[PDB]
Amino acid sequence: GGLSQLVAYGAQDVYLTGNPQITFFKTVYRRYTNFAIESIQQTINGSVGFGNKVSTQISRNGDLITDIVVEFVLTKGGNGGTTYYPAEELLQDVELEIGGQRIDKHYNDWFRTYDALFRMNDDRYNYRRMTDWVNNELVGAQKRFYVPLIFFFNQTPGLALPLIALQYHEVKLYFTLASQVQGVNYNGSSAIAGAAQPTMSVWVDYIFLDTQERTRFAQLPHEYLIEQLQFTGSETATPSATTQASQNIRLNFNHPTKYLAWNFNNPTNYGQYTALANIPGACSGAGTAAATVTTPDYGNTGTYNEQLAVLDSAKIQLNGQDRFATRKGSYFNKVQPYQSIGGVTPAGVYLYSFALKPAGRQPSGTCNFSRIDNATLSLTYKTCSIDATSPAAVLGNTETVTANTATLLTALNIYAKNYNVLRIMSGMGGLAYA
Amino acid sequence: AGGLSQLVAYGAQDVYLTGNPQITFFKTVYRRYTNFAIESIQQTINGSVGFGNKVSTQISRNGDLITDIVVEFVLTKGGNGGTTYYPAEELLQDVELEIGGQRIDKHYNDWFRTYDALFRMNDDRYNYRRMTDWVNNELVGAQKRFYVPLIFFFNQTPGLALPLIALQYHEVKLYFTLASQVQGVNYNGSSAIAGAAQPTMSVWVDYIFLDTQERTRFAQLPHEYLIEQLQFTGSETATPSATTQASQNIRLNFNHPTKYLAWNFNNPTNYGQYTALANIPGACSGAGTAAATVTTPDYGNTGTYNEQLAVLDSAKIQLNGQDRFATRKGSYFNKVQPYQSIGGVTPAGVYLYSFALKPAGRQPSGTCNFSRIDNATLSLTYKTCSIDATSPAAVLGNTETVTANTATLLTALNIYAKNYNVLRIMSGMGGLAYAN
Amino acid sequence: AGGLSQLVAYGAQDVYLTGNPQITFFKTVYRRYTNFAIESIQQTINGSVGFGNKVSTQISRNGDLITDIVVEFVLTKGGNGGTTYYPAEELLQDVELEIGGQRIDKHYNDWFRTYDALFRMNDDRYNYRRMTDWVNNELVGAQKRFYVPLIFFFNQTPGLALPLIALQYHEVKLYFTLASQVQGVNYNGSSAIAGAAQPTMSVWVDYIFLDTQERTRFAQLPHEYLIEQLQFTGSETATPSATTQASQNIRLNFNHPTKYLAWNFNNPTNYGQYTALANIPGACSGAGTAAATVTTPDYGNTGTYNEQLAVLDSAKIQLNGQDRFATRKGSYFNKVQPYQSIGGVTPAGVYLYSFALKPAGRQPSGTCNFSRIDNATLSLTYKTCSIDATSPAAVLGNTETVTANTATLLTALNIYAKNYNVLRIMSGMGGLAYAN
Amino acid sequence: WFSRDLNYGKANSKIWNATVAKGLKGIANENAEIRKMYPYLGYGDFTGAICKGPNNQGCTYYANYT
Amino acid sequence: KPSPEAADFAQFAPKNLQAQNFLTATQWIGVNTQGSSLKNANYDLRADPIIPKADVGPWMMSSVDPNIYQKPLF
Amino acid sequence: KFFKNGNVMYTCNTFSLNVPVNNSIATIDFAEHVNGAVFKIEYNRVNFIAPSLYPISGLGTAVVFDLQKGEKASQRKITEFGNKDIRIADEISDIAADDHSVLITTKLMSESTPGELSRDVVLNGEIATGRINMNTGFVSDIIHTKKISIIDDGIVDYYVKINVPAKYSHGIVEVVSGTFLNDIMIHLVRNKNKWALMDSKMYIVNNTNGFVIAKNPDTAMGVSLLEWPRGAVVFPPYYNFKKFKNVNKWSISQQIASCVNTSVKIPGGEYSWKIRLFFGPIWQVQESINSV
Repeated sequence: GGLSQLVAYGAQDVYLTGNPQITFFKTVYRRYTNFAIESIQQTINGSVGFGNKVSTQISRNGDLITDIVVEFVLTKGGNGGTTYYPAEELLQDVELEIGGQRIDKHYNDWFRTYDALFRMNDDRYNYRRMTDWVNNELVGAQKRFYVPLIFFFNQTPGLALPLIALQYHEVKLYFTLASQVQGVNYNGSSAIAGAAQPTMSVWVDYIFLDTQERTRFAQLPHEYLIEQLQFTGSETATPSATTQASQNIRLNFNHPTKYLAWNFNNPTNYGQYTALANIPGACSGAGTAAATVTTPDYGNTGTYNEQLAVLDSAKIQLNGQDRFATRKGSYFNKVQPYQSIGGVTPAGVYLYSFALKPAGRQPSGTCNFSRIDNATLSLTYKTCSIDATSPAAVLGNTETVTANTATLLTALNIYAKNYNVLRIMSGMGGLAYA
Repeated sequence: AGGLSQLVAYGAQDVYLTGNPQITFFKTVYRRYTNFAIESIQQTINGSVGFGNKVSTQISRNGDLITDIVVEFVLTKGGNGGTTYYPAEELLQDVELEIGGQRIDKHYNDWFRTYDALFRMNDDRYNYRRMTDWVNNELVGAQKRFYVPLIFFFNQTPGLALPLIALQYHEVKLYFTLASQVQGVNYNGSSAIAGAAQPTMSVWVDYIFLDTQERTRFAQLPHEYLIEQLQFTGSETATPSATTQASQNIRLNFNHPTKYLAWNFNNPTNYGQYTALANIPGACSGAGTAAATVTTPDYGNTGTYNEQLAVLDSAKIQLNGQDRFATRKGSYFNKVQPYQSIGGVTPAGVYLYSFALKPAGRQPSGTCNFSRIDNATLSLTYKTCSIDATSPAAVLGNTETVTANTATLLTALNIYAKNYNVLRIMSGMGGLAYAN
Repeated sequence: AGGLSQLVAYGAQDVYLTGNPQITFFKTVYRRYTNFAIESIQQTINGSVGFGNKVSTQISRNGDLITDIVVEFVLTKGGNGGTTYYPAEELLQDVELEIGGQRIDKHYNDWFRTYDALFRMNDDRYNYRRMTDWVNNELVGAQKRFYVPLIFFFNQTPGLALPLIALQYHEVKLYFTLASQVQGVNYNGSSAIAGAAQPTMSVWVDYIFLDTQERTRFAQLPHEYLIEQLQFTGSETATPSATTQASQNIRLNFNHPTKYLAWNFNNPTNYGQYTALANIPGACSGAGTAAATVTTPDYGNTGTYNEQLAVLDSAKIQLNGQDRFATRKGSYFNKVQPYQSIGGVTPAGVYLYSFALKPAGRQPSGTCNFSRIDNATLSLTYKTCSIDATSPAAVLGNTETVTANTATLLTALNIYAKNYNVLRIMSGMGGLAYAN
Repeated sequence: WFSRDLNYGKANSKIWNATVAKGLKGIANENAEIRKMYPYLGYGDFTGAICKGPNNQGCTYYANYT
Repeated sequence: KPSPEAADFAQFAPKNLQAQNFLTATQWIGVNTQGSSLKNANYDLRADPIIPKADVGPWMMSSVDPNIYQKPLF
Repeated sequence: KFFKNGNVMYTCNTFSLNVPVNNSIATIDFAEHVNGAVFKIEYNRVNFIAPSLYPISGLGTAVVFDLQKGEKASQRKITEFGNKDIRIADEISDIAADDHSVLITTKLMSESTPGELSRDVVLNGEIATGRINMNTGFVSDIIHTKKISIIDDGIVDYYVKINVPAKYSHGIVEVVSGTFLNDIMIHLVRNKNKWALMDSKMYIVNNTNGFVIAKNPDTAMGVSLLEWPRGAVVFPPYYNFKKFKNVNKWSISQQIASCVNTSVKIPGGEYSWKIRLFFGPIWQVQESINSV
C-alpha cells in the first residue's frame, strides 16, 4: 500500500521531509473578533428616474461598512436579446464622498470594463444574471436587478469604512442615472412609448463588532490602504481606407498605478466594444436576409472575435522612452489578463498591468505617474476595409484590417487603478495624497 | 527606456508601498513537511446493495488519517437523452457519519444537490455532474461507473482528517440509505421501468500513512478538531393557487455557531426540481413543441436560471422575535448573497443567507450561535401563482411577484443550517465537545 | 434587532472561536514589498523559422530576473471552420530548457495539451484556446496571431523567477522544434494544403528589474530554487480489437520526488485526439449526417468528455512488486483524481494519479521518490474495441468495458511525471543538485 | 565504502558554506559602505533618495537602501 | 597579457561591478550534482540491517554501496 | 497537536497616565551578516562555542567551565505571588539538553562579534504544577537578543535583550555556571574601600554597592555591570532591584515590580542589559578593574 511510498526515502527528501515544519493533516485556525453582518436600507434623496441625479447618506447604523448593493426594478421594452447589461447602463456613475472630499467615482462603462477584465466565469455569469435578462424574457417582463459597487471598501472586508471612527464626517454616494437605457426606454435611439420609470433602492452592509474592538477602533487613528479609479474620456480617428491611424494619447494620471485598462466603444450602444458584422451574434438579424450591421443583437454584443476590434498595436511611453517595445493589440486582450488575472477578456477591452497580480489587493508593483513628465499611450489602428455584411471577408481576412462598421467605435476610455491612503483621526477622515 | 524608467519613478506616495520592504516576490521559500502517503482502499459493505436498501460499512483502520471518501455506483439507465438528473446522488439518499456510537453528521440527497447548486462552483461542478450523471446524450441501456464524493468536515480538507490511531477504542461507521426510486434508472416519474438492474456499490476511503514519529504523536497526544455539521428537519410549503401571496412563519430549531442558512422549494415527485415547470426551452418535457407538458420536467434540464419560475417572493429571518434584517426579495438570496459569500452561480429555487463572510472557507469568518437564541423564524412570502405555465408569452412576459400555476407543485421545503462544532479526542476515544 | 441581537446572544460555543481574538476581518495589513518594474522584451530567434525546422533563442541579460515567457506565432489557416485544434500548441512541438548548458526541463506539445487538460479551469483555458486556436468559426485565409505561454517552473509564479543577475557566466537558452505537420494549416489528415504559408515566430520575455539593495543581494548570494521539471519518454499501446481485454505492464523510468503521474492514449496523426471517433456530433468529421466518416475527427471538437470512447478500462501502479493501491477503473483517473487533487475538469482520454495533496500548487504536498524504488510499473487493462463506431445506438448504448472499433488507432502511449529537483545558483553559475 | 555521493557532497558543502559567507560579507560591506557614503535622508522633491549631502546636493534613486 | 581586462581603480560605476566570481563558480558546479543510485537493494518495507561492505574477500567485490536511507518502520 | 505547534496571542492594551516610564537606557543593534547554524568565536585565546544545541554553551581560555548552563536570559513573567517558577520564558532549552526546542529568527555574527535573535521556550510546557496552571504553547511571544563584542584586550562586552509587553516581574539577565573550582570569591564595593572576600556563606546577594565581582581558583573572570533599565523620568521609589544571586549557580537578575502593586503599568517595550565580561589571571583582572 502507501507504506511502500514512505519506505522510498532518499537524499532528495532532505529538502522535503527532513526537519519538518508543517503538518498538513492538523490545521490551525485563528480566533477572531466576534462580529455580525446585516444590511440596512438607505434613503435616496431626490427623484429616481431616467436622467435624474440622486444621492444618499449612509446612516450610522454600525461600526464598519463593507459592500453596497444598488437595486433597480426595470420593465423591458424589447424581446429576448434586445438588452445588454441594462442595470449598469442605467447606473451611469457613482461618486464616493467621505467628509467632504472626493475619494472615488466609477462609471457605467467602468463597471462593464471591470467585469470584462476582473470577474471569472461563474461570478461573471452570476453578475450578468444580477444586471441583465438571461432567459429570453419578452416585452413587458419585469426584473429586480442588483449592481454591487466596486469601490475599494466593498469587496474586501479588510478595508471596511470605520464609521465608529468617523463620528464627525459623513459618507455619501451620488448616483447619476442615464437618460437613455437601451431596451428599457429606448430601442436604439428611438423612444419606447409607455416605458416605465425605474425604481431604485440602495442597501448597505453594516458590520457590528464586539465591545473590545469597537473601543480600539474608536480611539486609535487608522491608515487604510485604499484604491482609486482615475478617468477622463477621449475620441479616436478610425479610418476605413488608405491608412492606419496612430494616436499619441496623453495619460493624465497621478498616483501609484496598478494597471491601465482601456476600450473602444460606440457611445450609442452601451458595452459595444467591437464592430458589427453579418456573422452569428455580431449584429441584429445576422445570418439571414434581414441582417443589418448598424444595430447589434444586443444580448450577444460581447464577443471574443478580436477580428472586429480596431487595435492593431499599443505602446506606453514614459518621458519620451518606450515603457516596452510595441506589442500587438491581441497581446493586451488575451495575454496580459492571462498573466495578471487568469480569466478571459472579451474582444475590444485591453489591459496592461504594472502589478504582478492586480486582481488582488496586496500591492505587487505600481507605476507612479506623479513623478514623471509625460506618459502617453500610442494606439495603432486597423484599417476598416472589410465589408461588414460579407462573412467571407469578415471571417477570412488579414490581421491588420477590420470591418467598415468599426469606424463607429469613436470613443476611447482609458482607466487607471491606483493606490492611495485614507487616514482616520478623531472622527475625521481624508486622503493623505490628492 | 523599459522598466528602468518606472523603477526609479519613486515618490512620497511609494513610502508605504516600496519603502522599507518586508516581502520579496522573486525569492520564495518553501516550508518542509511531515511525510505521508495516500492510498485508496475499498471498505466491506455489510448488507445487500439495492434500491431502497440500507447498508452500513465500518471504516477499516488501514491507515492513520482519513481524508476523502468516494462512493462508487454502477448504473444502467432505463431512459434516453435528458431523462436523468444527477441519478448517482439521487440514489445516495442518506449518509450518516458516526464516530464512537455518537452521531456526528448526516447528509441527504437533496443537500448534496444544494451543496453542488450552492458551494461547488466552476469546472468542478461540471466535472461533478460527469461523475454523477449522463452528460453526453447517452441512450437507453448505457452503463456507467459513477462517483459520489462525501463532503463531511474531513472530506473537504486534509487538515481535518480523522485521527484513527488516536481513536483506537472505538470504530467509525458510515450508514448508507439508498433511494427506492431513481429517476431514469428504475422509474420514469412514478412509472416503474421494467427490467431495470439493481445498482452495484463500493465505498472507497482515502487513507493517509504517516511517518514513524508523527504516528506516535497523533496516537499519544490529545486532539481537538474544529468541524462542520449539517442541521436538518423537513417542512411543507404554503404556496398559494390564486389572488393571494401566502405568508408562512416557520419556526427554526437550530442550536450551534452557524455559518449559513440555505433552503430550497422542492417538487417531491422528482429529485432536484426547485422551480415551476413551464412551456419555455428546457423548463418541461417536450417544451417548445406540441407535446410540451408542464407536469413533467425535462429531467436533464431540471435546473434553470429563470427567476420567474422561482416561487419565493421575499423572505425575512427573525431572531427572538426581532428582525435580523429587513425583508429581501427572493432574488437577494438566490443571487446577491452567494455572489458576496461564495462567488458562483446558484440556480433558481435555491436560496442562501449567510452569517460567515466566506462560508465556503475552513477558517471561521463570523457565526450566529443559535445555542443562545431561544427562537428564530423564517418568514416566507410567496408569489401569486396565476401565470399559465403552458403559454411562453405569459411566462416570459410578466412581472416579478407572479409565477406559474405549476409552482404549486413545490410542496416540500428544505431548510439547512451549517454550523461549527468541536471534535475532542482523548486517550483513544473521541466525541463532540458541545451537545444539542 | 439586527446585528446586536446576534452579538448579545454570546455563549460557550463561541469561546473557542472568539476568546482572546487573534485576527479581525475588518482592518487588514498589507506587506511592504521590494521595488521592481516589469516589461516584455522580444528576444532574437537563432535559426530559420519554418515547419519542421528547429531553432533556438538565448535570453539576453537585459534584466535581473525572468518569469513569464510567451512564444508568438502568426499563422494563416489552410482549412475552414473546425479544421484546426490548438494549431499553435501542435506547432510548438518540443521546448528544451537549459541553464549553463545542462538541460533541466523539456516540454512537448502533447505535454502542453495534457497540462491544459488537467490544470487550467473555466474561462482561463477558454482564453488559452483563444490564444492557441481559431474559436470564432473563421474561414480559410484568416490570419491570426497566437500566444503560447511556456509553463516552466519559473513561468507560473514570480517566486521562482530565474536569477540571471546571478548567472553572469552561464546562459539560459530555449530550443524550439517546430512541427512539420499542423492540422488545418499544412495538412488535412495526411493531405498537404497547397500554398500554406510558413509561420512567423517571436519570443517575448518578462524581465524583472530590481532596485539596488535587492539586486546586489540576488547577484552575490547563492540560491537554492526548489523547482518542477517534466520526465518523459514515449511508448506504444496494446489496444485489442476484439475477444479480449488486453493487459500491458509498462516500465516507468522516473526517479525524483514526483508530484503526480499523468498519461494519455493518442493517435499520432491527429494532435490532441485521446478518444475514439464515432458518428456522434463533435465526435468525427460530418458526424450526424450521411457524410459522417469515423476515420477523421471534426478537429476543432477533438476534445470530448464522453469516456465511452476511451480505451482505458483500469490502471494500477505497482512499486517493487507491491501494489501502490487497488486497481481502479479508467473513469477514476479521468474524473475523481482531478476532482480530489486539482479542482477542474479533465477531458476524456487524459488520466492522472497524484502523490500530492495539491499537485497544482508550488509548495510540496506529498511525493513519491522513485530514486529508491527499483521497479515502478503502470499496469493497464484495455477496453474491448468491438462497438461499430458508425452506429450511435451502440456507442451511446454500451457499458464501461467496451469501446469503439475506431479506438485501436490510439497507438501511442504517453506517460508523464512531474517532479521536484533543486536548481542551485552560485558565483555566477548554476546546475541541478540531483541527477538520475 | 567508496560513497561517491558523500565525498562529493561534503566537498560541495565546504565550498557552499565558504562561498555563502563571502557573499554575505560582500552585501554587508556594500550596505555598510553606502550608509556612510550617503548618510542622510531626502527632501520633498527627492522623497525616497539617499542624497550625498545634508541638504539635497547629490541625490539618486539608482542606489536605494533601507 | 591579461592587462586588457578592465582597470578596477579608485572609482567605479555605482557599485554595479560584480565580476569577481568566476573561479569559485567553476569549482562548485563540478562537484555539485549528487548521484543517488539504488541498483540492487531491499525490495521489502522493513529496514533489514546493513552489514558493512568491508573488502574481506580477494575477488568478486560489490560496488553497490547499500542504501543508508531506509527508516526502520517495523 | 498542542505540544509542537508555535503560536502567538493578540491583546488590546490601551492605557494612558498610569504607565510609569521605565527608561530603557540600553539597547542592542547590529551591523553584521547572518550565518548558517553554528558559531565559532575566538580571539586572544578567548573562545565561545555555540554548538547549536542552543545558541551559546561553552567558553574559556584553554579551559572550560561547564557542559550545560551557558549564558542565557530568562524572563519570569507575572506570578500570582512568586510562589513557583512556572512562567519562565527561558532563552535556552536547558531541560532537553539536546533537542533545540527554540525558534531562532536571526543567526547574526562576524568573527569575534556574534549576535543572536531568538524566541523563548516555556520551561514547563503544557503541564500543571502545584495548584497553578500555565500557558498553552511551548513558545511565548517574548523574544531575546544577545550581542557579544570581544575587545582585543580580553574584555568581552555582553549585551542581552528581553522584549515582553506589560510586564511585572523578575527578569534574569544572565545565568552563568562557572566551574566548582572557584574558591576565591571577591567583589569591589563602590566605596572604593577594598576588595571583600566573601567565602563564608556561598549565599552572597550583592546589591548596588557591589561595583564589580570576580572569582577564581587563580585564573580569573570578572563581571562589571554597565547599564540596566530604571525609571529615569521621575525617579520614584519604584520596585526596581538590581542584584546578584551568587551561589554555586550564578545568576544576574533585575526585578521590575512586586507581584502585586496598587495599579501600575509598564510600556512593555524592548529592554536590554549591558554587562562587561573580561578574563585573564587574577592579577590582570584586578589590575584592569582597579583602573577605576
